[PDB]
Amino acid sequence: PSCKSCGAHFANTARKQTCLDCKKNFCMTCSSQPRLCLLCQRFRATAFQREELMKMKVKDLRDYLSLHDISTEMCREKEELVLLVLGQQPV
Ligand SMILES: [Zn+2]
Ligand SMILES: [Zn+2]
Repeated sequence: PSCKSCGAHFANTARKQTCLDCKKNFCMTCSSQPRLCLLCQRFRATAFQREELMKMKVKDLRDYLSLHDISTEMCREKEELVLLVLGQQPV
């Protein structure tokens, strides 16, 4: 077991933080506040508004989708990444 973000291990595996959104494990320093990792927290803040998502860095959109186990290998334009983020939004 290691942190999905920084790759580090835990001094006590029982203290690893599981993100409620992507469900991966993270450091306390790699998560915040509904315990969420920093990226999932950042995306929730956008309220999943297309315009706000479009302003996000390509790497963040790609990484966020990867954390949610969604492939972006067939995407050629940034808008496709945004559409995938919108598609997996919880309702
Ligand atoms: Zn997460
Ligand atoms: Zn970490």
